[PDB]
Amino acid sequence: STGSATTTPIDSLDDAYITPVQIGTPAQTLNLDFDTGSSDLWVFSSETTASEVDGQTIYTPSKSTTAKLLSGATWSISYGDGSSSSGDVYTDTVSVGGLTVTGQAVESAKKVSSSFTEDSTIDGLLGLAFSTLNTVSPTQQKTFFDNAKASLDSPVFTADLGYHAPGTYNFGFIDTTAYTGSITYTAVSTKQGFWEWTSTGYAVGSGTFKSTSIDGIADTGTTLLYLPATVVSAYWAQVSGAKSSSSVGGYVFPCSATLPSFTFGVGSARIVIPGDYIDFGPISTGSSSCFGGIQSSAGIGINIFGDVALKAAFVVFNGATTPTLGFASK
Repeated sequence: STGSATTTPIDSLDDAYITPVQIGTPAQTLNLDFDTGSSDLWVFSSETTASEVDGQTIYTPSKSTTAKLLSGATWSISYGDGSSSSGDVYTDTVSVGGLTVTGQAVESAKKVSSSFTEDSTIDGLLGLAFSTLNTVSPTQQKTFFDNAKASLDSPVFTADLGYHAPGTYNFGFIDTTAYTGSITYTAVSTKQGFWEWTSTGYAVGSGTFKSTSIDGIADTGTTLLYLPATVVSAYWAQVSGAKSSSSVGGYVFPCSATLPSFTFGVGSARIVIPGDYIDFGPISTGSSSCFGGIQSSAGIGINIFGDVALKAAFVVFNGATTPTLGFASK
């Protein structure tokens, strides 16, 4: 089997991407944030505290003939940005882009933090990291990908995120028309439950490539590119007037700037992030200070190849017995 679904930015900045997902019988379509940095499929639901719902589409298990309470199971998750959610668990039929999993754990939110409430466009998350990170207790549950894997034509999914445009998540096949050149594969460590890999270096604009190992995670659920302070300083030093602002929470730059590109290494291959991808616009409405899309990972504890990086590539998440990651230009 295979699946193919379009993923669409939630706003003009590509802050996140939503992908329609069918849950239950008859289908209830919710728009979920596919997150390769976590491993829970959770949804706004008929159980979510009413004051914490503001415009989201909810899953109502009582209206699904295939929903079953997973008795005694609870979940609770906290994300890197400080947001969180928790609740109980159903199993139900879940389909993405024509690919169906029966008995998928669908984590129903009883509580969500303010950041989720405030984002009316995101009806929940669909985790695509390794199932070892799943938070369901006392019986840990598998991700949609892990459940689908055996049925897939090939044990892979791909992320093809757009810059200010829709893109695609495919399951079970590699669309050879979706990228240019060849795909370069690189080793993954699953020790922390992430799609963790080591970039071979970077360049800023037309500058020389610096060969240096940068361990980080491929994380579709993180907006920006978070790299070591040395690398980030080298980037922003090439932008007149750029500075790190503790009051704003990172590097800012004059909105009048033209940003240089940023290149990262994948083995001997190179992925180029155009400068425009690094512009996250005014820090507040009407400001002439703009927020940067490359930020320091210092104090996160891990480097994160988030959407800013991933949307510059066609990315293969290879879930074979020995997982690997592939990157191609596009």
